[PDB]
Amino acid sequence: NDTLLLQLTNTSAYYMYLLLLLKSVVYFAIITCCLLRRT
Amino acid sequence: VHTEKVNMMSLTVLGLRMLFAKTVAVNFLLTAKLFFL
Amino acid sequence: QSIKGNHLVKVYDYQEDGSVLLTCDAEAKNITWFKDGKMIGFLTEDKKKWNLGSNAKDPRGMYQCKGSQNKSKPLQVYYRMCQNCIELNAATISGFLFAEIVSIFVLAVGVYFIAG
Amino acid sequence: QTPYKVSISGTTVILTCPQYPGSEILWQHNDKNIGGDEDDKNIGSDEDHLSLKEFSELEQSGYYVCYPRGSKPEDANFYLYLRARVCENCMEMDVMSVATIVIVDICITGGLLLLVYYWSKNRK
Amino acid sequence: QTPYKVSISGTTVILTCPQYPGSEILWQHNDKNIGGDEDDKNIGSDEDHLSLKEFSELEQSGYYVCYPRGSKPEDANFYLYLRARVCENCMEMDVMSVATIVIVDICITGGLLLLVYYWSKNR
Amino acid sequence: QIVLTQSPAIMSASPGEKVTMTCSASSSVSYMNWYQQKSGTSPKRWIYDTSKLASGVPAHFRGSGSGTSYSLTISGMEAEDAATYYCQQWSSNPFTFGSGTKLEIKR
Amino acid sequence: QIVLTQSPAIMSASPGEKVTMTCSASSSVSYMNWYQQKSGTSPKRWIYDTSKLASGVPAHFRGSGSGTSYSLTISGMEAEDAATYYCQQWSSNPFTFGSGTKLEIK
Amino acid sequence: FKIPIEELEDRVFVNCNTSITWVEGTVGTLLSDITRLDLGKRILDPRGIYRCNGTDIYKDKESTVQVHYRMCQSCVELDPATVAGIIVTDVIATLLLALGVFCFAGH
Amino acid sequence: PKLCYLLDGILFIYGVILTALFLRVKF
Amino acid sequence: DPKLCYLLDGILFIYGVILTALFLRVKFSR
Amino acid sequence: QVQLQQSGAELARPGASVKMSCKASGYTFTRYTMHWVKQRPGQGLEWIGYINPSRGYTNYNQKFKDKATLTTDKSSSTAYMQLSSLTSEDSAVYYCARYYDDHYCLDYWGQGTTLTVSS
Amino acid sequence: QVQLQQSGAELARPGASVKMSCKASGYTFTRYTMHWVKQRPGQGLEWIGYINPSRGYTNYNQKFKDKATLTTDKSSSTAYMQLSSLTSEDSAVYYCARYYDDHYCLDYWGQGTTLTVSS
Ligand SMILES: *[C@@H]1O[C@H](CO)[C@@H](O[C@@H]2O[C@H](CO)[C@@H](O[C@@H]3O[C@H](CO)[C@@H](O)[C@H](O)[C@@H]3O)[C@H](O)[C@H]2NC(C)=O)[C@H](O)[C@H]1NC(C)=O
Ligand SMILES: *[C@@H]1O[C@H](CO)[C@@H](O[C@@H]2O[C@H](CO)[C@@H](O)[C@H](O)[C@H]2NC(C)=O)[C@H](O)[C@H]1NC(C)=O
Ligand SMILES: CC(C)CCC[C@@H](C)[C@H]1CC[C@H]2[C@@H]3CC=C4C[C@@H](O)CC[C@]4(C)[C@H]3CC[C@]12C
Ligand SMILES: *[C@@H]1O[C@H](CO)[C@@H](O)[C@H](O)[C@H]1NC(C)=O
Repeated sequence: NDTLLLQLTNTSAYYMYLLLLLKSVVYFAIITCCLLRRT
Repeated sequence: VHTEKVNMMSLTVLGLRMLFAKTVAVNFLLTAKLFFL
Repeated sequence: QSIKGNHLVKVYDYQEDGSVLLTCDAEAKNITWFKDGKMIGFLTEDKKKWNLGSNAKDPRGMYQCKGSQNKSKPLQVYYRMCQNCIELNAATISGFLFAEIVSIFVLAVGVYFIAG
Repeated sequence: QTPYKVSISGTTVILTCPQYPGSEILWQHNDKNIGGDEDDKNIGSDEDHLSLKEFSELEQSGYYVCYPRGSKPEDANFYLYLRARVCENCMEMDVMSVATIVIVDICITGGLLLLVYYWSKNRK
Repeated sequence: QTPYKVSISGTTVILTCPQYPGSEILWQHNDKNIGGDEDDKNIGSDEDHLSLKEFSELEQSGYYVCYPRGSKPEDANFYLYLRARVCENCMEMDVMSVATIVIVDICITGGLLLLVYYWSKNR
Repeated sequence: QIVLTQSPAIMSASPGEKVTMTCSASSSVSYMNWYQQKSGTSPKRWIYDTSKLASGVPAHFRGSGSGTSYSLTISGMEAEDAATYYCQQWSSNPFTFGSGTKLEIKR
Repeated sequence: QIVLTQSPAIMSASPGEKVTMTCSASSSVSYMNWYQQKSGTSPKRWIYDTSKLASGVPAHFRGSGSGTSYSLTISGMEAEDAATYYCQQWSSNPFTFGSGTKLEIK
Repeated sequence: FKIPIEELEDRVFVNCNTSITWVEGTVGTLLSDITRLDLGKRILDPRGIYRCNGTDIYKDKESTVQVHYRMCQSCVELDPATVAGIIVTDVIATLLLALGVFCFAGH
Repeated sequence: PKLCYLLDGILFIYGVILTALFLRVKF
Repeated sequence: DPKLCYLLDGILFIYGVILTALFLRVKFSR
Repeated sequence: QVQLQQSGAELARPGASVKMSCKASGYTFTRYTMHWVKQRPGQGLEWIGYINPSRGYTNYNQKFKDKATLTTDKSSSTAYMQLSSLTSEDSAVYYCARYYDDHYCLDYWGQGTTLTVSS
Repeated sequence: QVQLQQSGAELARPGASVKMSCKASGYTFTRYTMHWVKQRPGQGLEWIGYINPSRGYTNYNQKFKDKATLTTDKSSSTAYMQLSSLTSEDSAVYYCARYYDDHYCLDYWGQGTTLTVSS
């Protein structure tokens, strides 16, 4: 029973952290573009 | 049979969390450099 | 699981290790497996439990065997052991929305403070 | 001919037998007539449908037959080996779902960030 | 007496037979003479090894004995009970290993940061 | 709509001989049942599943068959076999009976 | 390197007595086999596993023994038993043979 | 002889017709008597060598046994693409972090 | 376990806020 | 292995407490 | 075991409405179905249709459609057959039978009702 | 069953190289091993060595080491033993035998080859 809940929580955390990593990559691209604009 | 892939999933989740921490640090440093310019 | 029904295709058992196995009741030694009418290969005698992979990979489809004289009846296999599953509880949705709003607000503050 | 149509949302497996039109079809689970006249509201049969509510992986998983009334179960076109782990609202994240979630997330994030950037640039 | 040395690397089990140098060895699994008969592609008898590929818990498990050629297997009073679960790409990982790897990752990261800081402060 | 045609419509023979009855089907059915009905009464189950006997039928009744034509043999006729026999199958969608064979005892 | 010497080397007696040949080993062997060879012919399997007889050997032969000492008894000697018998063991590494005893009729 | 190692539920029992002397490996726990000296759970991976005598017909014939249980208590199915991508992206992230700290320090 | 994620999220927020405050005080 | 949770949590907690001590000592000094 | 009771001789007119019954007792009526057979004097048997006493699933063929309506009642565990728009060839004998799933046949029948129609 | 054929009288010189053969037929030659025995006129038997026809595992003793080499061939299912650096005491009879694992003995032999060496 605990294995099912562990797998469910692990999959949810995996997907959520993938989304957060995508958002952070988009923010990093915008920031580095704004930085290279001034150079 | 059950605890075989759950362990790999936990390992990759920890890897993604460490990767996210490093990415947060990188974005903070870049923004701090941009404000000091 | 049909006697005289020309089925001749039965699943051996469930995983017990993490993988499913098939079984054809053809009296011949070699058997010609078939999936939607396409040949997959013969089978040796050291093992009469031709597999389809792991049960976590969700094996599904029509499977039949041609042992000696004529192609048997198919066997629609359906496997979904909730491999990629996320629980849609109130706590999960609440945490997802909370993390999304927090990340958006932090990124917005970041892109607002860099004006200049 | 036409394969079965298994539909699982949560703790309810709805099997569908598209073949045998214009007849009363009956189901059979491991040489046992299910969904017929039994005092059990979990298993139901209506218009070539088999609604198994509160699906169990141990006792309610095996071979399922669908044969019209008056015919022997060994005369069906094929069988169905159903092995599924069900939940209460366990979703299924396939490729299209994660793809669309990712694309809408990145588009919303980019749009909101660009909006905030333009607003902060135009306010000063 | 020196015991056996089971080596499980993937879906292959390697069994070594000590206390019998020079003369060739012969394996027997549940009173069934197996080994270098060249009848199966998985089971293979090396100079002192026994490679069981695609191991099984119910079909290819149980008692194992090793005897030199010419000695009766009933004389050998040393048997091995091999009852092992095997799986593809199955590594034996624990909490200490991942703790050590994350600690060394943090250490290498800090070292690289300190090195690049000392290199950027001077130049 | 598998029409069941019984060719031997009118049968007359002496008691003690081996008489057989054929029921031909337009398509291959899975089984065949045989019902017996006398003059002025209701039919009754005589043979079901093409190989089994009912309760009260003597043991000399023996029919079998497969494919598209089924047979019913009599291992010795008595003063009771004078009746009408109908072959029936529900392997297809609708229920279908036979044309009926009239078996009378000669003398 | 277990040396299999046969102390009763020379044998000569009349047909019908009790013949008992011994084979001694330096170490404890698991079993012992006996081969028979006549003059000018090839040896042949006579007794294997120290208790079983081959196909064609009469039933009056009987081999036994254990530990480091094995023996072969001829329950009634005939006129054709005049041959040379060798005791062999492979429990150790080498396939050591016996010194061989000579049996002749009188 | 072959020492019968009886495997009950979630456990492994070493069974001999007499006292069982431990030699090496798992020490084991004595449940009731030396006849059924226990070793623990099969998931704990019981590994060890033990001796014991035989019976009335195996008085001189003694034997030892060595158990080895490779049960996957905590095993990790490594993927040929998951760990590789994780390591690649971690190296990329640490290189980007180094570049950022250099641009922040030296510029 | 969502407790780990809640704790690391509040730790991320706390660390970001405190580093911002430290850069403000230093500069 | 559900104990990696506390491992990363402790890493972040050590980082946060180090930063807290540093910021507080810098603000209270000078 | 199963004994089915049917009514006697029922009198009607060409074009009227008749409603005959089959009375079942001695078994679990809700678990087995009921088929209806027609036999004209001088001909064989013809299947009319069947009904499931569980939910009322009806089945007929193309010859008896729009002619006969089958109903079932659990308060008496009985079946009813209603006919309308009668003619000469409707005067026949109607039997009701129970179907056995494990035997794939009509194991028990009824004595039948004789329908006589005339002007 | 097993009949093994050996060559006749082979002539050599002191110090030359001889190569005798044992010809096996009538059974699964790759599944059973082949042992070689030497018998000098006036002495007993001496084991030379054996070879496994599966992969070629050879075994000899210290007295016959560096003197005789054993090879096996599956194209003819035969064995070959080559000797070199001969002397007086080498002139003897050489037999080949099949080993039975279930019987732990040399069940079948060959007629032997008489090796005569002289100056
Ligand atoms: C431990 O002790 C038990 C009980 O003394 C042994 O079980 C018994 O062992 C004897 C061995 O002679 C078995 O007798 C054999 O029976 C078979 C079949 O009838 C027969 O073909 C043989 O010739 C022999 O007489 C006996 O059946 C067996 N009893 C049971 C209930 O299994 C056991 O073998 C001992 N274990 C060890 C490792 O010594
Ligand atoms: C069998 O059990 C007995 C129990 O002691 C041991 O064998 C010998 O038994 C005699 C008693 O008659 C003792 O004096 C010896 O000391 C025992 N031998 C040893 C080596 O201790 C022994 O434990 C068992 N025999 C084996 C394992 O061969
Ligand atoms: C993923 C996260 C780290 C990116 C979001 C950016 C926000 C949270 C952070 C990143 C860099 C930060 C700023 C870095 C430097 C300074 C100068 C200091 O005198 C005041 C705070 C200030 C102005 C930071 C404010 C926040 C701030 C904009
Ligand atoms: C099928 O026949 C071939 C040819 O004899 C042989 O390999 C074997 O008997 C059967 N099996 C396979 C796998 O080929």
